[PDB]
Amino acid sequence: GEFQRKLYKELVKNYNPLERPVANDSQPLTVYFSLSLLQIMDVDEKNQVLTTNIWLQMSWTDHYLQWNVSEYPGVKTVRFPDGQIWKPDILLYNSADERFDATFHTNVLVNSSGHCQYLPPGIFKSSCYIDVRWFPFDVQHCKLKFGSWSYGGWSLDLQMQEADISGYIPNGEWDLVGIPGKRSERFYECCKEPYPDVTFTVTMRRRTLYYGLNLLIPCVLISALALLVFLLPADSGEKISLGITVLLSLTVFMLLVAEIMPATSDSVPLIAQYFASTMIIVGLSVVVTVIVLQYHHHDPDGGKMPKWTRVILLNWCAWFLRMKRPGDPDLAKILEEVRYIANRFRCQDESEAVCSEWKFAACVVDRLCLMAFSVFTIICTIGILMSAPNFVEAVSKDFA
Amino acid sequence: GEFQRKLYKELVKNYNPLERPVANDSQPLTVYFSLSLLQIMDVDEKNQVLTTNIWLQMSWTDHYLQWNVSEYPGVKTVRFPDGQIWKPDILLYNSADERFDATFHTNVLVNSSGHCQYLPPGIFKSSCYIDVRWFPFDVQHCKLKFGSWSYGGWSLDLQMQEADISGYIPNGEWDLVGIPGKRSERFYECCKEPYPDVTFTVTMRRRTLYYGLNLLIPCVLISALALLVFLLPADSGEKISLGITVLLSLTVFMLLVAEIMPATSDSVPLIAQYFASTMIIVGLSVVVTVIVLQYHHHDPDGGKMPKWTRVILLNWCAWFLRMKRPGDPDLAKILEEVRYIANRFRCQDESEAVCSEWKFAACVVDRLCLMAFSVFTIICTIGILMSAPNFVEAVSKDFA
Amino acid sequence: GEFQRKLYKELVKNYNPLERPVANDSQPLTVYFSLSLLQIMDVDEKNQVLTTNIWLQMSWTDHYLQWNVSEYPGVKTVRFPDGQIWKPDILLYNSADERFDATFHTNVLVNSSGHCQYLPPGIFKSSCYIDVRWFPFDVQHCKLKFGSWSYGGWSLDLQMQEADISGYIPNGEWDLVGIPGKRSERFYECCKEPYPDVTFTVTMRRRTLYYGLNLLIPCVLISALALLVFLLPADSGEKISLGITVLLSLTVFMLLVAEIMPATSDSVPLIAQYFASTMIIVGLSVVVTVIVLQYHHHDPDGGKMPKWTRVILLNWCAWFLRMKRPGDPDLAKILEEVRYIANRFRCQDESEAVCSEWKFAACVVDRLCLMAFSVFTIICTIGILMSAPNFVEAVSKDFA
Amino acid sequence: GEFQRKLYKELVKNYNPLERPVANDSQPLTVYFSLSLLQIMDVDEKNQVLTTNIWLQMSWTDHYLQWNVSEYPGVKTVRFPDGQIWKPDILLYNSADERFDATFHTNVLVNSSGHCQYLPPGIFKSSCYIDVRWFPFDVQHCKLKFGSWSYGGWSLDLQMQEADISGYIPNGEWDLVGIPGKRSERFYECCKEPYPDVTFTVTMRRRTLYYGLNLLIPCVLISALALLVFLLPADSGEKISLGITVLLSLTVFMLLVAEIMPATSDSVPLIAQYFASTMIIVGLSVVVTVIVLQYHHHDPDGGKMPKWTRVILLNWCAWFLRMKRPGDPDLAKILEEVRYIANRFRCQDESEAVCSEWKFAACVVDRLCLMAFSVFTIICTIGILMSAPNFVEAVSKDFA
Amino acid sequence: GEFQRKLYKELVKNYNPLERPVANDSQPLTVYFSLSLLQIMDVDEKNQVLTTNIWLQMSWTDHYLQWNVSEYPGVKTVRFPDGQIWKPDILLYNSADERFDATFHTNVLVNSSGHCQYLPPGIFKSSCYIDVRWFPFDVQHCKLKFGSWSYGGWSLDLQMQEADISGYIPNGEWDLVGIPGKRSERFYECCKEPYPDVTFTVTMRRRTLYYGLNLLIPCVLISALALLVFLLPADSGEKISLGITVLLSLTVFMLLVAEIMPATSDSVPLIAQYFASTMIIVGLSVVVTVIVLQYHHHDPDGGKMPKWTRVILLNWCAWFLRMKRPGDPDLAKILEEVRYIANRFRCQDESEAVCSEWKFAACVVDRLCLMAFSVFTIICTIGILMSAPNFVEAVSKDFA
Ligand SMILES: *[C@@H]1O[C@H](CO)[C@@H](O[C@@H]2O[C@H](CO)[C@@H](O)[C@H](O)[C@H]2NC(C)=O)[C@H](O)[C@H]1NC(C)=O
Ligand SMILES: CN1CCC[C@H]1c1cccnc1
Repeated sequence: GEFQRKLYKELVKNYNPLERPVANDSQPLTVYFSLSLLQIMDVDEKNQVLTTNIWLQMSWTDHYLQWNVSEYPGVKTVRFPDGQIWKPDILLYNSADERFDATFHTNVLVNSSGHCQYLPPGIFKSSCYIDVRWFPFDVQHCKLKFGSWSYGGWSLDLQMQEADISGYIPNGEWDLVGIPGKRSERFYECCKEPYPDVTFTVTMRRRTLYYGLNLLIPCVLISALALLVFLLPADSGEKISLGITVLLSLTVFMLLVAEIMPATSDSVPLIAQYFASTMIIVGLSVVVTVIVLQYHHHDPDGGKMPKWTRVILLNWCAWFLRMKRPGDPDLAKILEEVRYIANRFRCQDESEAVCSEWKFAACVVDRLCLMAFSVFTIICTIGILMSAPNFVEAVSKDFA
Repeated sequence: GEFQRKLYKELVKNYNPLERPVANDSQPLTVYFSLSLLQIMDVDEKNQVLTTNIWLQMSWTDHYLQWNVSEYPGVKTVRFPDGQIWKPDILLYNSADERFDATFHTNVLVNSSGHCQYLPPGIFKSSCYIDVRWFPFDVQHCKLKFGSWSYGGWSLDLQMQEADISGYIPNGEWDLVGIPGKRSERFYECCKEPYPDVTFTVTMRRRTLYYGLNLLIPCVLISALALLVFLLPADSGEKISLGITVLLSLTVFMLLVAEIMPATSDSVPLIAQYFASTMIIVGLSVVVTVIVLQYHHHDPDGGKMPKWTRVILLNWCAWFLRMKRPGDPDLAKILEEVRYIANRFRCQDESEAVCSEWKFAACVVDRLCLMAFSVFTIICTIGILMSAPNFVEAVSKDFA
Repeated sequence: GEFQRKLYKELVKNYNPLERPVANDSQPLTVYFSLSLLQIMDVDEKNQVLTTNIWLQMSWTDHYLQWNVSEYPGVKTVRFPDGQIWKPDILLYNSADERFDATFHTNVLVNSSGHCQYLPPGIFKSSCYIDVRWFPFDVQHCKLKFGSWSYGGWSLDLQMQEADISGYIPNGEWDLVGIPGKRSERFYECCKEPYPDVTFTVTMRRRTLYYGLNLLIPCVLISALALLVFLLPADSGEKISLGITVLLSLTVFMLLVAEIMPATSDSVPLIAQYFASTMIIVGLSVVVTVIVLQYHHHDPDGGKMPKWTRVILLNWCAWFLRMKRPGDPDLAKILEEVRYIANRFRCQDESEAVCSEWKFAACVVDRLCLMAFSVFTIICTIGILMSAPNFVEAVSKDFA
Repeated sequence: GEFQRKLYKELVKNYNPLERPVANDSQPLTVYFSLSLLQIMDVDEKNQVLTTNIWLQMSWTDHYLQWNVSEYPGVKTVRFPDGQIWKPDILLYNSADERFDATFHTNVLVNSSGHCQYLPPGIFKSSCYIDVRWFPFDVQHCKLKFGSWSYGGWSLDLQMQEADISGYIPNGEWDLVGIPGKRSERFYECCKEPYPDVTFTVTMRRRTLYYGLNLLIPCVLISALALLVFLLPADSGEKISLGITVLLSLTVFMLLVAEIMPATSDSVPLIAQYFASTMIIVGLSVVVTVIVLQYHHHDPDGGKMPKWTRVILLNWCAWFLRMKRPGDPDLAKILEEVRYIANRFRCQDESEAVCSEWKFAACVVDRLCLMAFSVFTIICTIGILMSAPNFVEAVSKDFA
Repeated sequence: GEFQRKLYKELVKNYNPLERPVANDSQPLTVYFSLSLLQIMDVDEKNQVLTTNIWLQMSWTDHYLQWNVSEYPGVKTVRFPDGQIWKPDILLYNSADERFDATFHTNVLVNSSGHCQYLPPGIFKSSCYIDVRWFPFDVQHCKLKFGSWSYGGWSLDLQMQEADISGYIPNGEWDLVGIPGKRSERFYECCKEPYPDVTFTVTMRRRTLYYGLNLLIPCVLISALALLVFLLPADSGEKISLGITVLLSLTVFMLLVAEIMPATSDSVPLIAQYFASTMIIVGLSVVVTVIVLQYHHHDPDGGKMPKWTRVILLNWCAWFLRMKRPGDPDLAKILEEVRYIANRFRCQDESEAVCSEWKFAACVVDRLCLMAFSVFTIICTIGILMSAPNFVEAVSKDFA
C-alpha cells in the first residue's frame, strides 16, 4: 500500500545498523533473552555432544523505529531482514558445530512504538560433559551458555526470562526433568569490564527399559546358564566346551557394550563392573571344572588320597549335602592257573573300588562348588545392580 | 526486445521488496500453499528422520506488478530472481537439517495481471515419531508442518490446497498409503496473534517381503534345528555342543537385529518378544539336555530309582508313547574259584541291568521333552507373529 | 588494452541480466544442450544414488552482445562471470544432493557475433532405480533428467545434442554400455504450458570377477565341504560339529552379503535364492546325520529291525552300491559253573552280531544320502547360476 | 598512510577486473604456474581418491598496476583481495570434491612494477586410479591436472616451474618418490591456437611393515598351526575341530582384508590369491583327515584290504618313511566248553590283529600327507610372496 | 544516540579498508597475537588430526579511528564488522579442514585512542603427527602454526603473548600438560627483513585407566586361562578345544585393537608387541599339547621307549618335580586250553604296564611344560609392560 511504502521509505532515512538504538548514549540497552525447547535430537556419549532444536527469543526497544499509527492508518507492525537493522550478537559459547553460529536468520518484527522481537530457530549442537558412571541408570545435566560477544555490561544489559516447554515433543529415550536458567557475570582476561551471560541447565533422565531388556537380562541368563557345567556328569566330556563357549559369548557381549561408550578415565562404569564380575565368575568356574575333571580321571595306582582330603570330602561335605557313598598230578596245574585268574580279577576289583572312591569325591566337590558359585553370582549381581542411586525409581517408572 | 527491456526497467520503479503487495493495508493477503511429492528417499529409524523430495507451490497476487499486454505485445509473463521481489517466508517447522531451510531459491514467475507463482524444489529432512512396536508389519504417519515465520493471521491468509502425487516414484521398501493435509492456527507464547500453519501427514506402509525372507525364516529354521538335540542318542556326545552353537547363532542374529533399531523405551517390539521367546526355548532345551545326560550316565550302585520316578516314567509315559520296554582236594579247591568267577559275572549282569533301566528312563524323558518343546515353539511363534495388526494384509500383499 | 576496455564498457551499457536476449519478444530462444561424461564416481546400491562427473554444455545466441571486430582490432572473444549476463536456469530434476544445484559457476564465453557457450563442470548425485534381481550379473539404466525450471515451451526451445564420451575414464567395476538421450515435453499441474526436457540414460554393466572370486566360489567350496559329513565313521564323534560349524560359516557369509544389498521387497535376489538353497541343503544334511547316528547307536535289545527296513536297506541299496554285508560230585558243579560262562559268552556274541547289523544299515543309509545330496547340490547350484540372463556373456568377458 | 591511501585511490580508478591486463590485445598473457606440496593427507583405495595439502603458485604481470616509488615513498607492494583485480581461472580438472573448487581465496600481492603473485592454499581432493595388483607391495602414480577453463594460448599461455617439496612433511604410511611435471599443449581442429595445461605426477611407495606384520605373519602362523592335524593321534577325537576352526579363522581374515579393498575386477590381487591358496590347502587337509579317520575306524571284518593298498602303504612308504611294523563222562562236556572258550579267545585275537594293519596304514598316510602338505605350503607361500617386483626393496627398506 | 551516530558517520569518511593503518608507511605495524584454549574436542589417531576449541586474540593500533571523548560524550568504544576496517590476515598453516580458514568472523572493538581488539572463536582441525609407539602410555606434542599470509617484515611484525588456559575444561581422556609457545623469525634471500610466526605446542598425556581395564587386563586373564590345558587329564578330549578357543578369542581381540590403530610403518607399537608375544605363547602351548597327546596314545608294541628319553623323563625330572612313579588224556587237554588263557592274560598285563609307563612320561612332560610356560608368560608380560617410559607415573596417577 501507499502508506506502507511511505513508512518504509521514511523509516530508513539516516538509519545506521551499526548504531545502538538508545536515546542516551551513556545508558545501557536492556535486552531480554529466553529460549524455547522443541525437541532433543541426540545425546552422543562417545563424542559427548548434545543436539537439540530451540527457538531463541530476543526482545528489545528501538528508539528510532517509531511512528504515529494515525498518520499510517493501515500498518501497525513492520519487518526487517538481516543487515538492515541493529541486532544483538548473542552467541552460544560452548558450541560444537563447525560454524560457531547455527541460527537461521529470520526477520525482525517491529512494533508501532519501537519494540523489536527476534525469534530465530536452530538445530544447536553443544558440548556438555556426560557422566556414564551410573550407566544406564544415569541422569544428565548439560549446560547451554548464551551471551553477547562484543558488548559489555555498560553497553548491553542482558536479562533472563524463564524457558518455554509448552511445545516440547517427548523423546523416546530421555525424560525431561527440566531446564532452569541463571544469569551470571564474569571477567575475562581480554578486558576490564564484566560480560554478563545466561546459562540454561537442561536436566534429563534416561529411560531404562530398552537397555534393561536388551543388555542386562541376556547377561543374567547366560551367567546362570554357565552354572549348568556343575550339573553335567564328568563322563559326558562336554564341560570345557560349555564353559569356554559361555566365556566367548560373554566377551563378545563385552565388546558390544564397549563399542558405544566413551574412553574416559574418570571412574569405572557400573556395567563395566558387572561384566568384570561375570568374567571372573565364569573363569573361576572353568578352573574349578578343570580341577574336578582332574579328580575324576585319577589313576587308581598313581597315588593315595591324603587323609585330610579324604576326611573333608567324604565324611563332612557328604554329611552336609546328604550324599551317600556308593557301595591227580595234572590237577595242581589247573588249580594254580585258575587261582591266578581269580587273583587277577580280585586286583581289578580293588582298582575299580579305588576309582569309584575318587569319582565320588569329584562329584562331592562338584556339588559344593555349584552351591558356592550360585550364591556368589546372586549376591554379586544384586549388589552391583542395587548400588546405583535412583535405581528403584527408574524401575518403577519404566518397568511398571 | 525493446518492449521486454522497457517493461523490466519500468516495473522496478519505486519498488520496495520489503512491503506486502496489497492495495488496502488493513486487508490481509491470501497465499495459496500446496506440496508436490516426488520421492520418499529415506526413513531412518535410529535417528528417526524422514528424507523426502518435494516441490513447494506458493501462489499469490502482486498489486504493483501489473501491465497491459497491448503496450508490450511480445511479453506476457516476467520472471524475478531472489531478492528483487516480495516472497512469503514459509518454511518447515520440524526440520532436522543443519541449515534450518533446505529449499532451492528459484525465479518467481509473474502473470500479466499480478499473479505470482513460486515453485522451489527441495530435499527435505524432517523429524517424525517412528513407531517400531509392530516391526516389521508397521504403518508410519509422519507430519510436515509448514508455516510463515513472521506473518500472523492479520496480514497473511494461508489457504491449503491438495497435495499432488501424480509424479510420485514408487519406493522399493515403503508403499505409500496417502498424504492428506489440514490447516490450523495456534497461539504462541511470543505474541497475542493467531499464527496459521498447514500440516501434511504422509501415511506409508512397509513392504515386509525382504524382512520376512531374510530375518524371520532363518530364525524359524534355526529354532527348528535346535529341536534335533532330543532326537540325538546320548551315547555320542554332541548334544551340549549343538545346543550351545545354536544359542550363539541366535545371539549374533539378535545383535544384528538390534543394530538397526531405535533405542526407545515406549514399548517392547514384536521382534524383540519373538527373539526373547526363542532364547528362552533354547535355554530350556539346554537345561533339559543336561538333566537327560545326568540321568543317562547315572552310576548303578550310587542310588535306587525312586518309586515316584518309576511310576511316572517307566510305565505311564511308556504306555502313552507306545515305547516298548527293552528286556582229590584240588577237585574241591577249583570249585570255589569257578564259583567266584561266575558270581563276579552275575554281579556285572545285574549292574548292567540297572544301567539299562536308567538309560531307558533317559530316553523317555527325551521323547517327552521333544513333544512338549515342539508344541511350545509352534504355539509361541504363531501367536507372536499373528498378534500384530494388519499382518494378513501384509502377507497377502507381499508374498501373494 | 584500450580496445578491450572500450568494448567491455560498451557491452554492459543499458544491459539488463533479467531479460531474454531475443531480437523479437514473441519467438522462442533456441538453446542447444549437451553433456560430457568424465567418470562414474560411485553407484550406491543401498541408497540407490549414482555419483558422476560431467560437464554440461549450453549454447545460445545473444542479440545484444555483438560488435564489429574491425572497430576493436585484436579482441575476438569476451567473457562474462556469473550474475552479469542472462543464463538458462537449467537444473537436474533427479538431484539427490542436499543442494539441488551441484554445478560450479564458471565464466561464459561470448563470440564476436553473440554466440554464448557455457560449460560448467560438476559432480552430480542423482537418484535412479538400482535393480538387484540378477546380482551380480546385472545391467543398470540410470536416468539424468535436465530441464529449464521457469521457462516454458513458448519461451525457451530446448534442443538435444549427442553426449561426449571421448574423455571417459574407464571404471574398475562398471563397464559403460552407452549413454543415449531423448527429448520430451510434459504437462505439469502448475500451469497450462508444455515444458521440454532432455533425459540421458546411462546404461552400464557390472564386471563380475571380484564378486565371483570373493563371494560365490568360497560358498561353493563350503557347501562341498559340508558333504564330507557323509564320509566320517560314526565312532569319530565329529559329524555334528562339522555340520554345525559349516552352517555357522554360511550364516556369517549371509550377513556379509546382506549388509551391502538394499532392503527392497520388489523381488527375490538370485544370490538370496542361492544362499537359501545352500542353507537348506546343509540343514537337511545335519538332520540326515542325526538320523544316521540314531541308527548307529541302537540298543541291541531295544527292538527288532522291521522286515521292510531290512529288505530295503540290507538288500536293495546294498546291492545297488556294491557293498557286501560283513559275513566226583564236585565235577558236576564245575561243569555247571563252566556252562553258565559259556552261555553268557554266546549271548554276548549274538548281541554283538545284532549291533553290527544295525551299524551296517547305518553305513548304507549314510552312503545313499551322500550320493543324493551331492547330486542335488550340483544341480541346484548349476540351475540357479545359469538362470541369470547374459550370464554366459558376463563370464566370458570377465574371465576369458 | 597518506601516500598509500592516494596510491590505492589512484590505482583502482577506471580499472575493470573483467579486462585481461595486456598492453597489446593481440598478444597473449604469460602466466607461470607451480605447485608446493606439504602433506599426503589421505589415499583412499576403496573410493580411489587422494587428499593432499597444496599451495598453488601463480605469477603474471599487470599493465595498469604500476607506479613510481619516488612519487609514493615507503610503498613498494600493494595487496588486492578477491573480486577487485583480474585473476586467472586455473582449475583442477580431475577434482573429486562436492565443490569443484577447493582453494581458499587469499590476497594478491603486487610489485611496484606490476608483477602479480598469488599463492592460494588448499586441501585438494582429486581422483586417481589406484592400482592394487601388487598390494601391499605397490607403487602408485596419481595425476593432478591443472589448466585454465576459458582461456586459450592466444589469450593465456601457461608456463611451468618445478614443484617445491622443501616443506614436505613425511607421512607414516606412504613414501614420496617424486613429483615430476609435464606441460601438455593441446590443439583443436578449428584453430592453430595452443592450449597449455600442467600435469603433476605424484609417485608414492607404500611402506609395508604394518601390513606385513598384521596380515601376512599371523596368516602364516595359523596356516602352519593347521598342519598339526597330521600329528594328532586318531584315538583322540579332535582332528576335525582343529581344521574347521582354522578354516573359520581364515574366513574371518578374508573378511577383514576384503573390508578395505576396492571391488575392481581389473586383476586378481596378490593378497587375494594368497588367501585363496591357504583356503585350498586347509580344505585339502580336512579332506585328507577325513580319509585317515575312515582308514583308522575300519571294521575288522568289513573286507580284505586291497593288494595295491598293502603293497604300497605297508611296504614302500614304510621303507621310505623309516617306520617299522608294530609287532568221567561229564569231564568231556567240561572239555568241550573249555575248548569253546579258548576258540572264542583265539578268534577275538585274530580279528584284533587285522585292525592293527588299518591303524598303521592310517599312520603312514598321516605322516606322508604331513610332509607333502609342508612342502606344498612352503612352496606356495614363497612363490606368491616373491612374485611381486618390489618385495626385495620393501624387505630391505622397511623390515631391515 | 546522536553523538554516536555522528561519530559513526565521521569515522568512515574517506576510510579505505584496504590500506594498512599506519601513520608512516616506512615502519612496520606491531600486532600482538595469542590464543585461549577451551577444550580438546577430539584426538584422531587414525586420521592424524586434532580438534580443538580456541579463541584467537589479535590486538593492534589504528591511526585513523581516533576521536576525542569530550566532543562525543558517553561514547567510549565502537564496533565494526568484517569488511569495513582493516584486519590482519592471520591463518593457521597446519589446517586439515575442507575450508582452510575455520574461524568465525565477529566484530572488532575500537577504543577512543585507536586500539583494536579482535577475538574470533573457532573449532580448529589441525594435522599433527601422532606417535603411537608407546600406546596406551602415550604423550603427544601437537603444533599449531599461526602467521600472516601476505605481510612481511616492514609490513606487519607479529608479537607474542602467553596463551590463556584459565578457561580450560578438563577432558576425561587426555591430561593437559602445557601449551608452551614460541615466536620465530624466518629470513628470506630477498632482503634483510624478518618474517615472524607463532607456534603453540600442546602437550597432552593420555589417561590410561580405560585402556588398562578394557585391553590389557582381560588379555592377561585369558592368557593365564590358556595355561589350564596343562592341568586337564589327557583322558578328556578337550585340550585342543581349550587351546584353539583361546586362540580365537585372542585373534578377535587383536582385530578389535587393530581397528583403532593407524597404519604407520615407522615403529612397532607396544600393544602390538604384547599381542604377538601372546600369539606365540598360545601357539607353542598348542604344539606342546599335540606332542603330549602323541605321547599319551602310544602303541604298546610299536616301539620301546628310548634310553635317553627314559633317563631324562622318568628319573631326573621325576625327582626334580617330586612325582611318585605310579603303581586220562582229557586232563592234558584241559591243561593246554587253560594255559592259553593264562598266557594271554599275562601278555595283556605286560602291555598294560608299557602303556602306563608311556602315560606317566606324558604326564611328566605336561608338568614340565606347565612350569616353563608359566614362567615365560609372566616374564614376557612384565618386561613388555615395564619397557615403556612414564609407566610408573601413569599407573600412580590414573589407577591410584
Ligand atoms: C583504549 O584501550 C587500550 C587498551 O589497550 C588502552 O591501552 C592501555 O591503557 C592502559 C591504561 O593506561 C595502559 O596501562 C596500557 O599500557 C595501555 N596498553 C597499550 C598497548 O598501550 C588505552 O589506554 C585506551 N585509551 C583510552 C583513551 O581509554
Ligand atoms: C517445469 N517447471 C519445473 C517444475 C515446475 C515447473 C514450474 C512452473 C512454473 C514455475 N516454476 C516451476
